[PDB]
Amino acid sequence: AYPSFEAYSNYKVDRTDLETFLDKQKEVSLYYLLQNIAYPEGQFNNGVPGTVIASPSTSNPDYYYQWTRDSAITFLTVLSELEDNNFNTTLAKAVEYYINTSYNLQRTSNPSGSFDDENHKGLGEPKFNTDGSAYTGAWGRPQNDGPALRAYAISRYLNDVNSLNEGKLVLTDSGDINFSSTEDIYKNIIKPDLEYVIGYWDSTGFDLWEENQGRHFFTSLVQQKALAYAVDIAKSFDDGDFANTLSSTASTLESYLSGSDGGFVNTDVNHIVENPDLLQQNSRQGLDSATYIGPLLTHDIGESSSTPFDVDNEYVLQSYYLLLEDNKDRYSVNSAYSAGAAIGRYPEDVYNGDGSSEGNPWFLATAYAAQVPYKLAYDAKSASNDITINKINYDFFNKYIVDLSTINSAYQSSDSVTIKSGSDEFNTVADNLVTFGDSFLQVILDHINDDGSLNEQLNRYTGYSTGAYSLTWSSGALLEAIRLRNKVKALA
Ligand SMILES: C[C@H]1O[C@H](O[C@H]2[C@H](O)[C@@H](O)[C@@H](O[C@H]3[C@H](O)[C@@H](O)[C@H](O)O[C@@H]3CO)O[C@@H]2CO)[C@H](O)[C@@H](O)[C@@H]1N[C@H]1C=C(CO)[C@@H](O)[C@H](O)[C@H]1O
Ligand SMILES: C[C@H]1O[C@H](O[C@H]2[C@H](O)[C@@H](O)[C@@H](O[C@H]3[C@H](O)[C@@H](O)[C@H](O)O[C@@H]3CO)O[C@@H]2CO)[C@H](O)[C@@H](O)[C@@H]1N[C@H]1C=C(CO)[C@@H](O)[C@H](O)[C@H]1O
Ligand code: NA
Ligand code: NA
Repeated sequence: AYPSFEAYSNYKVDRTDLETFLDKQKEVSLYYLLQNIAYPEGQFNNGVPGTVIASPSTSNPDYYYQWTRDSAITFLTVLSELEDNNFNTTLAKAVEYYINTSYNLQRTSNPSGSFDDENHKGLGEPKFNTDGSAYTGAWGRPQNDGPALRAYAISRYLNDVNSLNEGKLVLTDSGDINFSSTEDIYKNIIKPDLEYVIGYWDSTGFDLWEENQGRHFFTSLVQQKALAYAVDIAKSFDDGDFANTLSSTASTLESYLSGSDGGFVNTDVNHIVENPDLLQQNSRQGLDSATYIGPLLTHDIGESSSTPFDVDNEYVLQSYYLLLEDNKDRYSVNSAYSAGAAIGRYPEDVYNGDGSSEGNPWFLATAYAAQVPYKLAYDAKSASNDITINKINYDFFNKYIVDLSTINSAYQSSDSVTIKSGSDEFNTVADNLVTFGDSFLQVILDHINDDGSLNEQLNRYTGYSTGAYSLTWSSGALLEAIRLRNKVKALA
C-alpha cells in the first residue's frame, strides 16, 4: 500500500504511440519524482524539507525511508532540470533543503557510526527514517557509494549556483538552514563526504543493491568521480592542498578501477566483473546493470567528463550486451522483443520486490539501458568525435546496431573499426543507435501503469508492475532517458 501517493492521470497512455508517450512522461515522471521530495512548495509539504522517500509504499514493501543513494540520484535529475531551466528558484529551494537535511543526517549517529568517528564513519549509513532518526534495524551497512553520489550532487549544485545564479544561494535567510554561503556548503557538507570517501574507499562495504560485501565497480567508480569533480571546487575555496589530495586519490582510484587490484576488468571473459570477490566465491559471474548505470551517472551529458569508464568502454559495453542477452532468455516477458528488452539487476538475483524467489527486470535498469546507445550516439555527434568499435564489441554491434561488414568489409581482420564523423557510415550507426535505444523505452511503454507511475520492478513472466510503487529512482532514470533522447535528436 502507498497511502500518500497522488496520481496525476492527465492522459490515457497509448502503448502504440511512443512519441506521444515520451512527450507526456517528460512532465508526468517529473511530477512523480517531485512528489517524493519534501519541500514546502510541493505536494509533499508535510514532511521534513529535503527528505526524499524512495517510494510512497509503506507496506509490501515498506520503502518509506530516505536512502542516501536514492536521494542523491534524485537530485542529479533535479539539477538537470534546474540547469535546463536556467536556474528555477522553486527547484533551487528544494536542492537547498536537501543540502540542509543532508547536513543534519551527516551529524546523526547511527549503526554505521558517527560524524566524530575517524573520517566521519557514520556517513556510510545506507538509509534513515523520514523524521531524520537513525534506522536501527539490521541492514547491509555501510554502503560507500552514498557519500560519493551526495558529494557529487552537492558539488554540482555549487557549480550551478556560480554559473547560473551569479553565486547566490536562495535559502540563506531561512531559519532552518545550516549554511550562509557556498563556502559553508563546501566546508560542512561536501568536504565531510569527500573525507569519508578518502577514508573508506578501500574498506569493506555493501554494494548499491545492499546485498554483498567486497569490491564493487559501481561504488569505486562513483567514488572516483566525486573526488575528481571536487578538485576544482576545492581550488575555488582556496583549499589547495586538499584539492591536490583529491586529485591524487582520484588518480589512485582510477588505477584501481582499471587494473588487477580492482579486478573489475576481466580479460578471460572480456567484460566488467561487477563484484570480483563473488566471482572468486563462484556465486556470481559478474554481469550487472550497475556496470552501465555507474558510467551513465558519472558522465552527465552537460559535462564531457574525462573520468574513466564511460559507456564507450569496451568492457562496460560488453557487460551491457551480455546482460541484455541473458535477460532476453531469462525473462519470458521478453520473448517477443527483437531489439531492447526488460533488464534486471544481475542474472543471479532472487529479490522479487518483497521477498526472495526469482529476481525481475527493473524499470530503472531498462530506462538506463536506453541511455547507453543514446549516449554513444550523442557523444560522437555532439563533439564530432569518431565512433570507435573494439573487436570485443563486434557481436553487439552486428546483432543490434549495424552490419559492420558494410562499414568495413575487413573488420574481422582488425582490432577495431573507426567510423569518421560526418560520413554516411557514421550517420547510419548514430541513427541506428537511437532506434535501438528507443526499443527500451517501448518496453517501458508496454508495461508502465496506466497512471504513468513506475514501480521498482515488472514481473518477469507477465510484465505487470510489482514491488515499490512510484519509485523515485525509476522516475529519474526515465526522465534522464527522455532528456538524452531529446538532446541527441535535436542535433542537426
Ligand atoms: C530494500 C532492499 O531490500 C532487500 O534487502 C534488505 C532486506 O529486505 C532487509 O531485511 C535487510 O536485510 C537484512 C536481514 O533482515 C537480516 O536477516 C540479515 O542479518 O542481514 C540483512 C542485511 O544484510 O537489509 C537488506 C538491505 O541491506 C534487497 O535485498 C535489496 O536489494 C533492497 N534494495 C533496494 C531498495 C532501494 C531503495 O530504493 C535502493 O537504494 C537499492 O539500490 C535497492 O536495491
Ligand atoms: C493497460 C495495461 O497495460 C500494461 O499491461 C500489459 C503488460 O505489461 C504486458 O506484459 C502484456 O501482458 C500480457 C502478458 O505478457 C502475459 O502475461 C499474458 O499472456 O497476457 C498479457 C496479454 O494479454 O499486456 C498488457 C496490456 O494488455 C500494464 O502492465 C498495466 O498496468 C495496464 N493496466 C491494467 C492493470 C491494472 C492494475 O494493475 C488495471 O488498473 C487496469 O484496468 C489494466 O488495464
Ligand atoms: Na543559518
Ligand atoms: Na566520454
